[PDB]
Amino acid sequence: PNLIQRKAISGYAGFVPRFAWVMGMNYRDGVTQAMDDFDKNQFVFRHPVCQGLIPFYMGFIPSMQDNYALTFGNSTRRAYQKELDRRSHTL
Amino acid sequence: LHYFLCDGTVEIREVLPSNSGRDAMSSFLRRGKLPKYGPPGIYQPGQITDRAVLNVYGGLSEWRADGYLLDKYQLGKVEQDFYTDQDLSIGATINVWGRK
Amino acid sequence: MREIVHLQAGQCGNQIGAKFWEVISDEHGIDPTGTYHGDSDLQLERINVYYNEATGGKYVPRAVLVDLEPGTMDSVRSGPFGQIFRPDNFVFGQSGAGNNWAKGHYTEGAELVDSVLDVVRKEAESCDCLQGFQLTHSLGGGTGSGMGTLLISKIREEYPDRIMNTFSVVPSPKVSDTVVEPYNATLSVHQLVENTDETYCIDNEALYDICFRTLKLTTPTYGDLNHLVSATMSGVTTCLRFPGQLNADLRKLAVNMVPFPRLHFFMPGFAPLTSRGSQQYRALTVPELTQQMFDAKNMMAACDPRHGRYLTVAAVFRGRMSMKEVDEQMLNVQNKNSSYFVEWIPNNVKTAVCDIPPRGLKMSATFIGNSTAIQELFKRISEQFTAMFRRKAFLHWYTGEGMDEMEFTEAESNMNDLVSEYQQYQD
Amino acid sequence: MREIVHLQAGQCGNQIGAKFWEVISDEHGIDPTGTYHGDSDLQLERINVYYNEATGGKYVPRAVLVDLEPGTMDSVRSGPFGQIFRPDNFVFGQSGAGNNWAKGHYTEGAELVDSVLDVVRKEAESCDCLQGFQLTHSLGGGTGSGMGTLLISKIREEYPDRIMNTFSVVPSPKVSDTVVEPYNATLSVHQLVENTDETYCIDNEALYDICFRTLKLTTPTYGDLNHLVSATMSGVTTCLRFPGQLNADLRKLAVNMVPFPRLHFFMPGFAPLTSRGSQQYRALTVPELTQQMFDAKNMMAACDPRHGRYLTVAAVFRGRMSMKEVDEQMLNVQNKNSSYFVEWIPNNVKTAVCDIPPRGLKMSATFIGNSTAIQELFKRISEQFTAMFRRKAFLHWYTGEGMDEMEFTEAESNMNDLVSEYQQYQD
Amino acid sequence: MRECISIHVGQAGVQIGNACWELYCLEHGIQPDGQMPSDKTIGGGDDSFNTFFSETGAGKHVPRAVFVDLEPTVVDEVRTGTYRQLFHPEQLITGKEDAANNYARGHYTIGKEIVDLVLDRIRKLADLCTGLQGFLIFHSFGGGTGSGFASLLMERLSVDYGKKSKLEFAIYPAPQVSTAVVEPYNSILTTHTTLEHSDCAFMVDNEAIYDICRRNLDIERPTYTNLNRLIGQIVSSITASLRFDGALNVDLTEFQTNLVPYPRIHFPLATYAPVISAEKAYHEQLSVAEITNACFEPANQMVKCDPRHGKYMACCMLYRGDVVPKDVNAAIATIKTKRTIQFVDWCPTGFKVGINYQPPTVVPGGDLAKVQRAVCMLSNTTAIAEAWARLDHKFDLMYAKRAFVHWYVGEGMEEGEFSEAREDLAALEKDYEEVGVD
Ligand SMILES: Nc1nc2c(ncn2[C@@H]2O[C@H](COP(=O)(O)OP(=O)(O)OP(=O)(O)O)[C@@H](O)[C@H]2O)c(=O)[nH]1
Ligand SMILES: Nc1nc2c(ncn2[C@@H]2O[C@H](COP(=O)(O)OP(=O)(O)OP(=O)(O)O)[C@@H](O)[C@H]2O)c(=O)[nH]1
Ligand SMILES: Nc1nc2c(ncn2[C@@H]2O[C@H](COP(=O)(O)OP(=O)(O)OP(=O)(O)O)[C@@H](O)[C@H]2O)c(=O)[nH]1
Repeated sequence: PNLIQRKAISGYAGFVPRFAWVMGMNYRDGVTQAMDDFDKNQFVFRHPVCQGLIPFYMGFIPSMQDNYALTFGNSTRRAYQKELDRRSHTL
Repeated sequence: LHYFLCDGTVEIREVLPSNSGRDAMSSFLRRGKLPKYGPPGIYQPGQITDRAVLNVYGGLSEWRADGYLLDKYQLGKVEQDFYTDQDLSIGATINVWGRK
Repeated sequence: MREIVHLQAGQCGNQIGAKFWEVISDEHGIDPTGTYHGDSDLQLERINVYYNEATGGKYVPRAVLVDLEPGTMDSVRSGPFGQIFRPDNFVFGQSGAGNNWAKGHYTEGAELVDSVLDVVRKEAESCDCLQGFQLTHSLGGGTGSGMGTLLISKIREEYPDRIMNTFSVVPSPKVSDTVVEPYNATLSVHQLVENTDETYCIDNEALYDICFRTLKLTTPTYGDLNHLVSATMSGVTTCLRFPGQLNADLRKLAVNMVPFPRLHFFMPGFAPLTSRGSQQYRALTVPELTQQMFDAKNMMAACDPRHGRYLTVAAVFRGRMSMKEVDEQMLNVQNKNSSYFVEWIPNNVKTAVCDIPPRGLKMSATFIGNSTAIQELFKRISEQFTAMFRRKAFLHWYTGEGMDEMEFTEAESNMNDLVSEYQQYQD
Repeated sequence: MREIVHLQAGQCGNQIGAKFWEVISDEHGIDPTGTYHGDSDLQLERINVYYNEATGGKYVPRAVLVDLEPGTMDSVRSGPFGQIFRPDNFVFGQSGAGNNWAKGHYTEGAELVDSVLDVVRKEAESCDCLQGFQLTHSLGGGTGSGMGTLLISKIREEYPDRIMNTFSVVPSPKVSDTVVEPYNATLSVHQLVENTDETYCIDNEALYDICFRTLKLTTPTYGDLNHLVSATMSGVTTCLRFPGQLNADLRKLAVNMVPFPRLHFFMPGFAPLTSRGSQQYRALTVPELTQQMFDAKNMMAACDPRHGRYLTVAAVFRGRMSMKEVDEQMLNVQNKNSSYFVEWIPNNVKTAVCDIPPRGLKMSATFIGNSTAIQELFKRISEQFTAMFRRKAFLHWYTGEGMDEMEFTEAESNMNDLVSEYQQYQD
Repeated sequence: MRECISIHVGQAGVQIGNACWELYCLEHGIQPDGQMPSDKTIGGGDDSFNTFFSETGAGKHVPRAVFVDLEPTVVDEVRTGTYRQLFHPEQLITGKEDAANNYARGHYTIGKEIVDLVLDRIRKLADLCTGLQGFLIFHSFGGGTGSGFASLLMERLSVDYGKKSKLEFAIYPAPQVSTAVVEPYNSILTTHTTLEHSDCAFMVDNEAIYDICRRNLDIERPTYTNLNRLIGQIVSSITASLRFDGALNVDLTEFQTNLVPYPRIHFPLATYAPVISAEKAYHEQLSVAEITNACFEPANQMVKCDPRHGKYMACCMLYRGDVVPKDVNAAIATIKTKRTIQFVDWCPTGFKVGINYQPPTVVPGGDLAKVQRAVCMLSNTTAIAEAWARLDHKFDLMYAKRAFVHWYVGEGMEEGEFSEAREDLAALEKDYEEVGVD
């Protein structure tokens, strides 16, 4: 296996798995989690055999403009909870 | 599948539907014998047969394609179970070179 | 980094590549599904030499496979690892071969070369830096030779600084099936000698002699023949992968191996092939490996170089050894047969030592020799060629293609030139 | 806020928009009934740039649909998303087409231009700040061209400060179905060149090439083909509606894209197409995306850009990227084939990078490029035009409806001018 | 202060560097984590350990060594070894391509792009070092990589630093073994490129390294572990004076000044006398007279050059451990009185002696012995001309048959240099008999 199983040697002329899937980050964390979940899924793999939005936002949440007669803040937090209640179609 | 009874072997064909986006090749697998379990570590071809010859006295001269003296103890017969007709039913588990 | 892309051509090449790939997969633990089998971090550390990386934890091989009749590729695809090969890379031909080298060189090749070049150059773009390419084929059969000549003649100029290894099966001496085989072999070796750099020769009769004399099983297949020859290639190749102090570069073996540009052709042969009872009736010691190793019976190449002489040899041993055993073995053998070596250059054995033995065996080895032992082979092919050309037998097909006897003339001139050259330095 | 109004013209535009709108709907995740299920706050945020909102959470689209024959409209409204259209927005006429540009631009239009203009300006009042309009139609299609020329001519002056995207299909090299098609295409292009700024051109022949090469699905349907073509403009619009360190405006692309006033013609280009098992058998990395993208086969619009030279190229990538890989790939291609580009304007590449990929793929690209590859198109159309004019075959209809041959003369003169003018820039 | 810069140039270099640094960490107890036990040593790095290590405010010893290689495999493994986090990341400079046993490939086509980086490392050590006394360069003569690149490195470092000393330690060709047909080529190439700048180069023969093992250590199947351990303790003995204390001391500079009589010839031979196993050590006696007889005994020298084939010319002996000078001078008296060792008549006196109190060090689970008294001998002779005489009678054959020359000319080499190398070598032999004759 590989001790210091957290980072194998900066400047690895040999290559490492997980150049794909999760990469675009540096050596240490990538290679160690690579080998970790790598080996874990291999093991399994080898198991048996059988509040308060601030003003001037752009972007429409439902209703909004139809209702009126308040401030951006209070109205928006009101919608913040009522989007769990009646226009609950948000997630 | 199509289990032969004159050979103890198995064959696999594919039933892909139209517009499935798949090749035209049908006979997905050969008609050899399916090992009972996962892919055996290749048992070093060079010692994979049935009989056990003892010695060859032929190359001394040339009368036939040499002689094949037999034996009486058959050492080195190694276990390779194969999917027979017994373990067959609607609903079971079968491994096919890694195919659950 | 540095990596290898494999070429398999002809139906022989199809079969050979199939066995070779599956054996390598057995080595690194790959299953028919395609996922990794983590048992040996050392067997993981260098997969870039042979496998590209795919997604979902899968390892496509970088192999270009070419054939002409759909049945061969369908058989390969229906084997245990057709799913491990790629469908996209399965380029093939619309017609039949016809076992006619002129067909293979000018009629349909003229419009398959484009697609095959596109595929191989796409793979090259994918990868970074190459040792080179090895091509597995037949010099006698129709498809293998017919497309091998064209492909090497193309790839050479666009990649002028790589290792062009040719690994070919040599036609049977006494029963070669194909009756135009003399013609095919001549017209192929003509360009081969000019294009390649290093060549491995193998004969199925010597395979038969091995499979009978020592395997002792009476019912093998061409599959088992392929397994032994794939063992030879695995031994020569894995050196690049694994740690331990030993020369690995194919250029390294070359510069140690070939003294002159026309020197190309070599003779493989393996380390213990063990009968049914000798596994438990045998103790693995370096002396007995060397004994069975440098043995006449053990040679599998063509026919005994007992007539000829040894220019150079290379040995690659594998296991948990040390240096002095190979040292003393080579010291001994030098004087055990001093007279069978060429006095031009001493220290005629190039030696390499790897630490990772095969999966199921402790002490193994692989041999390769450059010996003056090909004169007889292409001498025989010379008598056959002269006899058949004497009265223009079977000439109508190739003329109808559009060939000419002039190329036959310079081909026979070149082969005779090689004959005389290999005569001269030795004798 | 900024918004875009869609125009659907011609019976192709019918099916095209029918697929395109449901593409938007499912890439934002809405049921056919219109009750959008918030699954991505960001797509909820930017849904405005196309949709308006009534009560009841049903997303009305801002698209004006116009036709003459009622049956196709009946089909599209009976389809899976007919409820999502406004029967308000459906307008047509009593009479038929004749696949006749004469009727379309003089006879049948004069009594539908009024209503279509009324509806489009009413929705213009409904909206706040447009970028402009996009029209999906055909140039060889009869009724689409017949209405489109007029409607463009009538919106140009009323809104002279916006972006007039045009989306059209080019006649097939081998067979154009319609046989007065070359006359129609010439008459339409005469006004398109003077009026528009931006135009995408697509062709079913190379679409079928794509289907054979990579769809590999035996029996396709024109609806799925429309899916293939619709992915492209959806992609080029994708940045408009999502965050990331990039930019979206059709103007932000046009200023990069257009080097001279008389340039409007653009060939789409699309990224990874995935075969039978290549889903599991491909490795998605920026290198292979770049390689597959800039390909002769993967282009689908007009003809192989192998033959001329490129002038400007723009690419927008969709996923989680960085700047290094795109920059280095651009250098790789530029230096590899430095000759294919034009030396006039160096650094002829643009690259936008958006974080939110399409649904189902984690990494995609979209390519547009204006090259000196459009010659062959108007070449072909020109020789067909002159040849069929040699005996003025199929001309009684047009003279009866009331044009003159002098309009034909000037149309052909302008097309020849475009020919020579691109030729002069290129050489 | 006192310090040396280590340059392990070569695939064979990393072998011996790894082993000798395995030694170097023990005698100061450098833990494979990097820092000491509960006891205190950390500071600016001011004690005997400074001459190799920079255990700066980070508290971690810095290996003042640079490892250059041309095949990723072995360097990658050694950094996947144990002392990795002790090593510095980019002091381990590794290429991607091999010299293909070809000195010329190592020299021209491949050497250029790495010299900048390697000189960068050397100077960014030179800025922080003070004494800059010397380098310890290790390469291998038959190095399928190490052959050439080292030579051109020596060239440029000599030209950009013209004052300091250079000690080369190189495993030699074997007399009857050449595991590379290119060895008899690269040997002459390296020799006629390095004789004129290499300050003092030393050699030894692997075959006799093997032979001694079962002559006295009783090892039928030794390995590299053993061989490298031996050479490591060799260099440890030579730098004992540099590190520890004693009665009187000498330095590499004194070795240079005393040992080499003339320009050209600076090739002495080394022998470690008290190589013997634990069973011998336990109930067998050790003392100066017998260890000196062992050192001057011809066979124990690891190079097949019978001293009786020549004449001793110069001699340096370093004694290490609890030793007193009385028996030392009495032993040198008995030596000089013995007639068999026929000395060159030039110098009546030829013996430089250096005494260190500190006893040598074993490694647990090793092969050497819990020694008390040790002597290392390095002496320069005339009994070695036979080796290059052996080299020529086969180099002539192979160059006359022009075998393999296609390789070198194809990679881009010509042959005037191949000609002039033989006259350089002939010059060295003829100078040898000229200096031998009195
Ligand atoms: N697959 C397979 N090939 C064999 C076998 N025995 C010999 N071969 C070799 O396979 C060679 C042909 O391989 P290809 O190059 O793919 O076929 P080809 O080019 O059409 O040449 P032909 O043999 O004339 O058909 C023959 O020349 C044989 O020497 C066998 O048992 N199985
Ligand atoms: N909807 C649709 N249109 C197609 C298809 N294939 C080609 N088209 C072309 O797209 C063109 C645009 O449609 P329209 O402008 O509505 O046709 P048109 O004006 O009534 O006149 P014609 O082109 O003669 O049919 C059509 O004319 C067809 O030529 C298809 O599969 N579906
Ligand atoms: N120094 C050292 N030398 C060894 C060892 N094992 C064998 N040797 C000898 O050292 C030499 C190694 O040098 P080369 O063969 O040229 O090595 P290279 O050019 O760097 O490339 P490689 O062979 O791949 O290591 C060989 O000639 C051997 O005779 C070892 O562990 N250490």
